[PDB]
Order: sequence, then C-alpha cells, then structure tokens
Amino acid sequence: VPATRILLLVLAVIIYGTAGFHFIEGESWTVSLYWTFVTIATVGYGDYSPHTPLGMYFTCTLIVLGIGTFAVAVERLLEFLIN
Amino acid sequence: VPATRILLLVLAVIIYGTAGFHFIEGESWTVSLYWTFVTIATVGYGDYSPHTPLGMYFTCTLIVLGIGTFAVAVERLLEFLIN
Amino acid sequence: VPATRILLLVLAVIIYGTAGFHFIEGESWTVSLYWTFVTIATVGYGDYSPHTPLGMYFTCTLIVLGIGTFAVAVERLLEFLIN
Amino acid sequence: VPATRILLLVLAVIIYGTAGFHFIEGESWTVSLYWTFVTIATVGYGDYSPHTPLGMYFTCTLIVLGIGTFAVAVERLLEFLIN
Ligand SMILES: [K+]
Ligand SMILES: [K+]
Ligand SMILES: [K+]
Ligand SMILES: [K+]
Ligand SMILES: [K+]
Repeated sequence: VPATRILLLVLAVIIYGTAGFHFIEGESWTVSLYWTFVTIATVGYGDYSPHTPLGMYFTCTLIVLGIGTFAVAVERLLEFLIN
Repeated sequence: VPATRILLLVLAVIIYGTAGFHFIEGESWTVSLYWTFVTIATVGYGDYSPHTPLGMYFTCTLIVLGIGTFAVAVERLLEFLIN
Repeated sequence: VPATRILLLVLAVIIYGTAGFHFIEGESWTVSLYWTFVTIATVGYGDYSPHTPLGMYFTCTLIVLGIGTFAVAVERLLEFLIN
Repeated sequence: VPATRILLLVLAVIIYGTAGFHFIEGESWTVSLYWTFVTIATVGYGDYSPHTPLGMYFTCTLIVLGIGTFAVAVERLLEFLIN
C-alpha cells in the first residue's frame, strides 16, 4: 500500500476522532485533536478521556480504527525520511 | 493463522477482561468493557485501574493474554480492509 | 533467538523493575510488580509512577531494557500457543 | 539503516522533547527528560502532560517524530545485545 494513501487514512482518522470527542465529550477543538493523537499513538495520558457511555464506545471504535492506521503511517514515514 | 480465528481470540479476551474487571473491581459492564479495550490496546488512560491485589494480578494476566492478540488482530484487519 | 531465552530475559526485567520500584519509590511488592508490568507493556495507567529523580531515571532505564524484551516475548508466546 | 545512526536520531528526539517541554511547559530538566521518554515509549503515565495549546501541538509533533524512531531503536538494540 502507497504511504500517501495511508497518510490520507490517518488524516481521516484524525478528523473522525477530533470531531467525535469535541461533540460527544464537549471538549475544545484543540484538546480534542490532542486527545485524538494521544489516543491513536496509544500514549493515553488520561488528562482527557471520555466520561459518557457514548464517549466510551466512540473511544473503542477510534482505538480500533486508528491504532493500526497510525502505526503503519509512522513506520512508512520512517522509511521515507531515513531511507 | 486465519484472521477470523484471531478475531475470535480477541473476542474471548474482551469477555475475559470485561467480566473480570466488573466482578473483581466492581465497575459497571460498560466501564469494564471500555477499560478492557483501553488496556489491551495499551492506551491505559488510568481513569480506571485495579485497586485490589487480585485486580492487579488479573490486569497482569489480561495484559499478557490480550496485548499480542489485539495487536495481531488490528494488523490483520488493516490488511483486510485496505488490501 | 529461542523463545524460552527471551522468557528468561523478561523474568529478569520483572525482578529488576519490581525490586527497583519497591526500594527507590517505597511501594509494596505487589504494587511494584503491577507497576512493572503496566510499564514494560507500555500500558502506563499512572495510578503509580516515580516521584523522585532517581525513580525517574530508573523508570527510563526500565523502559529501555523492558519494552523490547516484553514485546518480543508476547509475540513469541503468540506463535507458541496458536501455531 | 545502521543502528548507530538510529541511535543518533533517538538522541536528537530526546533533546528536542526535553528542551521543548522544559521551555513550553515550564517543568524541570529532569522531569522534562522523564516525560519525553515516557511519551516516545508511549508509556504516558499522565503524571506530566502539556497544559497549554502550544504544549499540546508540540506533544503531537514529538509523538510523530519520536515514536517510530524510539521503537526501531529498541528493536535494533535488542538484536545487538542478544544476537
Ligand atoms: K502504548
Ligand atoms: K505500543
Ligand atoms: K497511558
Ligand atoms: K500508554
Ligand atoms: K495514563
């Protein structure tokens, strides 16, 4: 799979995660984007997390949609700037 | 190994983690499921975590049983929807 | 590398992490073991973490010594029980 | 890619992360270094995290620059001391 295609998939994940957290959990756009990166990179500081049952379900789908996508994107990025 | 078989292994992990946290730690079903995903994806927000020695031991076994299973499942899912 | 050898390396990491956290940070044996697994699996709930400069340095060495070791062990375990 | 080159890339990431957190977030040098390792190893205890919009953006770039770099370095280190 082309790295740029994976990059586009990661951007879609970011939009989905950001907009979802902002609207379900009510956090600002900036915090929501930050939470999304922290979640799909599997850092998970826990300074922000879902507090509603819907937010919890949404976080689970984000985790499933976002973690593999993100990992492959960083590794393809690695290859690109180094090799 | 067939991806669907791995999927079944991940579902068993989810049941084990969810039921275990609910009964050992006393959290709701919804929170327990959310905690299980957050744990085996290695996100670990720490909004929920075990507070008993048994919960701690159980979390260690879940970690060992669940993390590799989950990682292989997301990567097989990746291959499937993209390739 | 033989999986059992990797298993032995992971056990040494666990002893090192557990004893180190217990003595540097002053937490119980049980909590220290739990913290060690949570750290080297990269879950990191943050219910426990080092509070001293030495604990912080020690956690960094544990991270470096433990994360790769643990990841290879779970993946070799995966191969073993499934294949 | 030579492991030592990757090691140098990881050292640059550590400097960037440490100095960035110290100056953007105002934490000590020691805490900033500890936070950097905890972040790029994807442990993320959340005992420390950015509290400003700039700190949040910076953490996102660190995550992107640091996570793949760190993972490849630990795995190359693994090969080296074991094989
Ligand atoms: K992680
Ligand atoms: K990880
Ligand atoms: K975490
Ligand atoms: K984590
Ligand atoms: K955390």
